[PDB]
Amino acid sequence: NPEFFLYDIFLKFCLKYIDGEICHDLFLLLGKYNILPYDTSNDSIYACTNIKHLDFINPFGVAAGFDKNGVCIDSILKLGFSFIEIGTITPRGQTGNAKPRIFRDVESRSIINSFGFNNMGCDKVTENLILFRKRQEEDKLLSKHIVGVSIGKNKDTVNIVDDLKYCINKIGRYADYIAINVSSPNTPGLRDNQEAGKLKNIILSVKEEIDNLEKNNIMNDEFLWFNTTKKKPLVFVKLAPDLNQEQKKEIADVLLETNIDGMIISNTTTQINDIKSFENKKGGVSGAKLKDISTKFICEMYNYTNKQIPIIASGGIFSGLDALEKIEAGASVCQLYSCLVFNGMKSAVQIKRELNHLLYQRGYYNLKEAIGRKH
Ligand SMILES: Cc1cc2nc3c(=O)[nH]c(=O)nc-3n(C[C@H](O)[C@H](O)[C@H](O)COP(=O)(O)O)c2cc1C
Ligand SMILES: Cc1cc(Nc2ccc3ccccc3c2)[n+]2[nH]c[nH+]c2n1
Ligand SMILES: O=C(O)c1cc(=O)[nH]c(=O)[nH]1
Repeated sequence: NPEFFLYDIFLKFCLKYIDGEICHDLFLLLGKYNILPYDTSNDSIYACTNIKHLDFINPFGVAAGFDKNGVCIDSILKLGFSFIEIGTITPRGQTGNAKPRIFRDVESRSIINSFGFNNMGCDKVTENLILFRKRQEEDKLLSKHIVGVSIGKNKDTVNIVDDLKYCINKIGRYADYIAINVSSPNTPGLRDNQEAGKLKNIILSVKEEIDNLEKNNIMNDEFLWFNTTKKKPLVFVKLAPDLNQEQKKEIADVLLETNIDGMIISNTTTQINDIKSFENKKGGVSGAKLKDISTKFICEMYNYTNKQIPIIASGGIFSGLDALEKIEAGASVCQLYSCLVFNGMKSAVQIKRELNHLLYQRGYYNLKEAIGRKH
């Protein structure tokens, strides 16, 4: 397969010599120009999955922070992913923290970043997503692919809820689901919104603004929800792994009380302090070193919520084996980020095949039968 082969060489070269932020922006640009490879294969019917009435053609998507501004949605999806989470976006554009702000360690397959929500802002990203949605209805390869939107707050915003409401009113119509980001480590005081009291008020406000989209509209649903589901976006919350047991219990109760549609487990961590090349660096850590921590977090929340809240897995997923660990722990779907950095354009094709072979040799009829089996 020549196209993937050439890109693997170029990506390995880029890893060794070129700055990480430069690399990421380079490949986003190549995707914008539509010169990345395609995965046009039919996905196994036995690896499809869902979160409530939200259907995924396969269980692998791209996590938030990868295409922050929705400039590259088509090409990333056509690598073989069933969905992508754009953002995190904020109402106003931000430059983020000072460069350099992302570093990679190849041997440990780990990353550390201190971006601080650099993004073009809700208005510009909304225009980008609208353009995608128009392209989607004329491209055979984009049908049934899901696009979620991660939302957060500007660095100097004091009322997070005011920022979340603004983003929902601008972009909610074009999103299949909304991810509430209260777990970034690179914006001071954001994670404090995971406290049960603050979190509950945030979720209810978010759900209220989404419900208010449908009200005061004269068109049929088919023209209000310009997304993939043609329904109002589901609501997820992304949690950080840096919490004590009691905090995790209180959060679990809030999710059940508010009837949230799902939880993303998890964001980056600050606990990792054994990566030599990162010892002087600032930010949250991604990649392999995060896998075990995040998989445990999945098991815990699956228990604390009594299996009632669907889970989106994020953290150190590189192989089909890694994916099955997340699924057997309680996850319904998996998100990749670091895998794309170190494995390149073949990440989706490769990991989908590995998971299919593993579901068979493990004696599963389909993916859904494996959800939560470890417990
Ligand atoms: C450079 C970078 C930027 C990220 N930006 C976001 C973001 O904007 N919003 C978010 O919810 N998570 C963000 N993340 C976290 C990832 O979405 C993901 O949850 C985390 O990296 C763990 O996945 P992984 O181990 O497969 O990389 C970012 C991660 C990295 C490395
Ligand atoms: C070599 C490399 C790539 C990369 N980012 C990638 C990888 C894969 C992509 C596929 C499609 C579109 C954009 C992509 C961006 N990063 N990121 C942070 N360091 C780093 N190093
Ligand atoms: O924008 C960032 O710096 C960022 C956000 C986030 O949610 N997670 C992360 O690791 N970095």
